[PDB]
Amino acid sequence: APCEVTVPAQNTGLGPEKTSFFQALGITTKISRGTIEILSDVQLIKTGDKVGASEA
Amino acid sequence: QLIKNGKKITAFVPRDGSLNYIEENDEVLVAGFGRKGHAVGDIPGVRFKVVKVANVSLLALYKEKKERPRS
Amino acid sequence: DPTEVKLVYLRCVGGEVGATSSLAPKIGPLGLSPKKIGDDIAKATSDWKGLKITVCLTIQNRQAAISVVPSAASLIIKALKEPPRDRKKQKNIKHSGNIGFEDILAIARVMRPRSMARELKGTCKEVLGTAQSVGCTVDGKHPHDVIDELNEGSIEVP
Amino acid sequence: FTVDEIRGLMDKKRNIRNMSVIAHVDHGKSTLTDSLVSKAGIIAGATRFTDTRKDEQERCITIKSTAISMYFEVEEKDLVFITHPDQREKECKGFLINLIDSPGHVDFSSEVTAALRVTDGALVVVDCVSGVCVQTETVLRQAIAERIKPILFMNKMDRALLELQLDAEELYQTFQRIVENVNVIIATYNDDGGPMGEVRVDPSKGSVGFGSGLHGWAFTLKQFSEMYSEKFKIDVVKLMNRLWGENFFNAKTKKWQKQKEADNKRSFCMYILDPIYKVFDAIMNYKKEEIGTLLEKIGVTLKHEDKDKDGKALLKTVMRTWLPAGEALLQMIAIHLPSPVVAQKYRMEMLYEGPHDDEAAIAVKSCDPDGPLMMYISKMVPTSDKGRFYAFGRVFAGKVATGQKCRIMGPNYTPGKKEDLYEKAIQRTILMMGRYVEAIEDVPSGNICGLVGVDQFLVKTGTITTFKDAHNMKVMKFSVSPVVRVAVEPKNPADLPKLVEGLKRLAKSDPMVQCIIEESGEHIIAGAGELHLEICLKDLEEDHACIPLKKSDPVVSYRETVSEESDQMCLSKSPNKHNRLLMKALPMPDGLPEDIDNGDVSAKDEFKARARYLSEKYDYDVTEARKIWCFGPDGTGPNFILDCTKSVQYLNEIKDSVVAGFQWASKEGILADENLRGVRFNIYDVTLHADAIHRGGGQIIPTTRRCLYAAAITAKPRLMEPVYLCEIQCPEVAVGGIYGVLNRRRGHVFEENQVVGTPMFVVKAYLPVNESFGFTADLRSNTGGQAFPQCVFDHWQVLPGDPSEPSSKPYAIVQDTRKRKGLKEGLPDLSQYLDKL
Repeated sequence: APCEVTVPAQNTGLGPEKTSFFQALGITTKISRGTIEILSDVQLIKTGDKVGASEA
Repeated sequence: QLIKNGKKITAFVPRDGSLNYIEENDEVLVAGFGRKGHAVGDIPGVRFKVVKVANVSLLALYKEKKERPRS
Repeated sequence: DPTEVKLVYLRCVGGEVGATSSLAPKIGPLGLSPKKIGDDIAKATSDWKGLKITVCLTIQNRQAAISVVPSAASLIIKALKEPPRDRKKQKNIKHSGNIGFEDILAIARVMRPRSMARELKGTCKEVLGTAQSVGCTVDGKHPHDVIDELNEGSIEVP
Repeated sequence: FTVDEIRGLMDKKRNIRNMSVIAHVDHGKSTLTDSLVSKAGIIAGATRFTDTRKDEQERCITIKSTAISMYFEVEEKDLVFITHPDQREKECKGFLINLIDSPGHVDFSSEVTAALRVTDGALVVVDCVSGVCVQTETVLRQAIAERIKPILFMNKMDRALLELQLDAEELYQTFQRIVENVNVIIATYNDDGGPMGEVRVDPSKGSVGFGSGLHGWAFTLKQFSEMYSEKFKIDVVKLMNRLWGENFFNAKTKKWQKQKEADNKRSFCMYILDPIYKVFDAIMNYKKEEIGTLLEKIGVTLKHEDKDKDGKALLKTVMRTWLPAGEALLQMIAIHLPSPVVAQKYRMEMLYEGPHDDEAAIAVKSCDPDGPLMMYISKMVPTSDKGRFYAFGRVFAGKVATGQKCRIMGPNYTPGKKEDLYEKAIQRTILMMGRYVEAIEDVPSGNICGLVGVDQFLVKTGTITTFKDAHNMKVMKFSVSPVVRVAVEPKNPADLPKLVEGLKRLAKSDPMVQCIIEESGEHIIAGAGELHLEICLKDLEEDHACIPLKKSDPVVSYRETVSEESDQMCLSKSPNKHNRLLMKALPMPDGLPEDIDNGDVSAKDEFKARARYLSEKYDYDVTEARKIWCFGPDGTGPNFILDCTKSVQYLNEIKDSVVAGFQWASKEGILADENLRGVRFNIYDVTLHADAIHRGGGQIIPTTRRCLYAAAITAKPRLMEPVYLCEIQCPEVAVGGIYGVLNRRRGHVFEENQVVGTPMFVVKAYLPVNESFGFTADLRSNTGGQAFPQCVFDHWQVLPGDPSEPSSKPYAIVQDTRKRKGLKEGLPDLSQYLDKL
């Protein structure tokens, strides 16, 4: 990771899909009327930390 | 085929159109032709009448006064 | 907050247009524009010249859908053919290959919207000409090295 | 608590909740409902009637339909929390909760939907390890359509803790994924969320509870916040959000923490799951010392001659004495739960086919028991009084008279329609408790009621209304098609009356229960599921028919066609041999038979007027079109007499005997007997025996049969097989598996269209009937079972199949049908049929 990867709390705005995939590495995500939303600005990944294939 | 005896009878369907009202595997009332047995008139071996299909009567159904219970 | 709405959206494939509960879904109803109407408008430009797998840019301006067929040079050649069995026997097969079109292909080369890393017409003539599987150039001519000797349209459009 | 008490609590409508359990098999529908029943203590109370139809219990097997009511009282402080509707104050502490009878039964269940459709509430069981589970989604999609507010319990927590060894933090991510994976279904199908307001089952509303259903075993978030509220001086309302686990517990600073930073001890671990883990660890390791201290800190009361035995036995008693499985379930039911008073207001559009502005519709909103009786049936269910069929019903509009004269409206009841409306009195109105009957004088809206003898005029789908202007009953959507069909015939041929009587009994008993007679004298019994059909098949054998039953196929329904030009010059002779008829057979240009069936091609149709349609559009020679004789079989049929003979003087006499032989021949197909597919037969030349004494119908009816038979064989004879439209519903990744199956079955796709297109696919496809068993299994193996099929009866399509050649694709069918009919095992040939001029 060259930089602190951050995810912005807003709709993505995706189908009734894989909420589980985000929540697996615990991006805290909910659905807010049927569009998948990110529930809070979180740093997934911190400088020099190896990006998992699932998170990539 | 009567319920008491399993005996096979041929019975006539008196008043109009009537086989259309009979429908195979329906419960039918068998009554006789008022002849002390003896086959009708010019009708071979039909000692009997039908008076009802599905408990309503044939008679009511032709005039149209009544309508057949579903099944 | 939408202000002015100049929005660009891409959709492929025009047989006639469709209309049978099909189409975008997704893009066309929260773009306010319609569902049913947008392909009826799309017929006009994919109607007479070109029924054969479009590539259509729909551009939304408030509730207006502008079906431009992105100067879809492929369709232009295919439609330049010996042409208009519409349907109910296109069915042999849409690859009907024996059509001359010298300077109507030239207009198709202009339409390819300036972009071609060109030098205009000299270069652009070669690129669409070679792209022919269907047309095989000019009536009595094959195609490949005929192209290099194109003494025609060069100055006219620059 | 007697009968009189129950009646008082019915009037009670704001404190009623009519509900269902929604779950996967084997995810503990049975265990939670047993846990509820044990703890019911007023009106149940000893592990009651979860799995009532034997082998239901033995298999554990939630087949199927009955029976629970619960009473529990409400916490004075807890009453205040209770949200819903027009300042009641959801009045007086006691709440009746009526739990109905969910089939686990992933089939999308006409029985499942029947329970659901009334269905003010739902309890959703999803298991922690196997989380969402298509099986929950399927029942939930239907529930959420029917406006179905769910409340989730994540079950089998102990499997995670004991077996898996379950990572405290790891268990939170599984909780988060799974709850939100329920919100996949809820969020999209809320019909509109926001006027359905955020149905939103998450965890800080603590509408989600945590799962020891085997160990009963109940996880309240509300329960936790109430214990900790007086300890941290903290705000019960505040604490719900703060135990909602970006809830950072920084003990050092005392810090309420939105803070995952510095290494961040989640609230749902720290204070909640950590004491729970400690009870499990300290007990299952026989640490008699540590057990003592843990029990005392949280106050663990040691309960009777049960002190005996160490770890697992101690685990059940201790977890039960802490944590109220019934109580946790019940709190969530009481507090957020579906009001019928609240509930019916929203649901109105769904329920009423008529008038939303109608007087009856307005009464259902308000739950006015002074209203026109509005009854949704529901089912007729399961009585060991198999001498009839006791109706499961709900009151939504006016009370429930013993014996009110009630107009019994069968499902397609339009009120200007005299059609099957039966006005008869209801003998008894009944509490269904669930294998027992209690007789009650009055049914208030919004209560669950049993009706007797609605049975005979209740084959299925009912609405009962004193309302002449009322307003049937949107039942229909029970479908997810009953296409899994087997023909049932008795081993006993004397047994036949008991069978037929039993078909009426099944059809009352089961609203998935479709019983129809095939054309090839077979009684078809049809289930949503292969498994639901197995269940029905057992019920007929054991109970309703008491029969001795043979279960075969479906044997299917053959039709016979003619492809080309009659080579021959086909000539018959009478048994008096003077009688000769000369005949050709033709096709059948393919749009035209379809037109006759449609029925654009009217056989009562004035021949000259309808000749024009046959001639101009159809390519009909104009004269032949006028000259149709006969449509045959039964003469509305797609097969023709064309009278190419116009001056065989004789003709006028002979026309009736020709028409008769045509009808016979057409039913009577020479190949397989074997009706009559799109053949035109053209009458040649006819040569007269002078005497019309010896133009018998006895002579001529055979000439026409023989010659038609001769014409059809030169005729290059062919068969037909039927093919069906299949609407198969997929969350997009699943579409691939549909196609894989169709390939095996040789068919044909249709079209593919998507609703709001992250929105489920509907894939439309051609499947031939004989290959289409086991559809539900094969689709589901590939999908991996997202695969939900629906299938018609679309189509009769022609095979290029020549039966005269025992090439054996068409003629195999032919040979089998002939042999049953007894019915000379081949013979097809023109030697029999032709008298050489």
